[PDB]
Amino acid sequence: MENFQKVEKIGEGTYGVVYKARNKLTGEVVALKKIRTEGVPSTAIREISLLKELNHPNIVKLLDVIHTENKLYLVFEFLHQDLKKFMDASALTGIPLPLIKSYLFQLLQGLAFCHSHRVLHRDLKPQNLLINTEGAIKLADFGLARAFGVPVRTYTHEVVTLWYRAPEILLGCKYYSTAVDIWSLGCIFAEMVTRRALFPGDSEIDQLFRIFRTLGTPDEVVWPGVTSMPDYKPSFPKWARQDFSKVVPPLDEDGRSLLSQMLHYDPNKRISAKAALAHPFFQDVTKPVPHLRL
Ligand SMILES: Nc1nc(Nc2ccc(S(N)(=O)=O)cc2)sc1C(=O)Nc1cccc(F)c1
Repeated sequence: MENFQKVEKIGEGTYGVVYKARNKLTGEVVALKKIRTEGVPSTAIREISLLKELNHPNIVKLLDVIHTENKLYLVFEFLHQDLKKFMDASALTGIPLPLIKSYLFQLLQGLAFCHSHRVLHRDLKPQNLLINTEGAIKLADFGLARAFGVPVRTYTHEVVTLWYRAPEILLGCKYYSTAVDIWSLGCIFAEMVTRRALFPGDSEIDQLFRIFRTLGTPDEVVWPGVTSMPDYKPSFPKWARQDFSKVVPPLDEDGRSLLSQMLHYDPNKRISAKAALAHPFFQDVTKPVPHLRL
């Protein structure tokens, strides 16, 4: 708070506010997140610790961790812009396919790395995917649902986005697998391509039903065990599955086949980040530099 001079407020994470700040000593510009209170569960520091020791080009680097008076500060390397802003800025023309491919490929490397270190992101969304002028994209905000909790909002009455939530989460599964991050990334990939959220739900049930309306109401054939899930209701409407050709035009067939594997209902059939990296869609992958307006 003192060694840092809050330059500007950057956002409202689901755990606290993020500020752009400068280290009045080292002159470095960083992203500082203030964590939301009555003791600060130490159990989380462990989670945090593993994070600082995590080092990969596609994961935002956690520089310093500061615990002081129910207040937990996380100091991250500062990235230039988030993917939400970039997508909005690119809405008239769309992000060029080679860049979409580059970003997806890089995020999959980020996830493959996290997942191999047994770390789950849990809340991937455009707002927490950060980019720089050099063409990189990194994963920020690693949820920390176990390292903290999922009350009702972000921290001060704010509409949490459910658009990228995997169906198994929406159906009440208490234990998520790495597959939930692949689902979220698939939703994001579709969005980059079409310039419209794939499943823009405004409530958990609306989110679930929009998924059902597009991918078809799941049943025991495509998703063994689904009818026994916590929030599953035999009374759910039975919608037929729509063709991907209609869901994500003009994504070429390789892109659509990859997307379909990222959006399989069954967490166990859903493609892994490692396997996704070997998908033919990335045969011609390159690393373009984006036109960023900072
Ligand atoms: N590292 C890092 N850099 C950031 N910069 C940034 C600059 C401009 C825009 S923008 N709306 O495009 O102009 C957006 C972001 S944000 C962030 C970060 O790490 N957030 C974060 C989020 C949630 C939890 C958490 F712990 C950290």
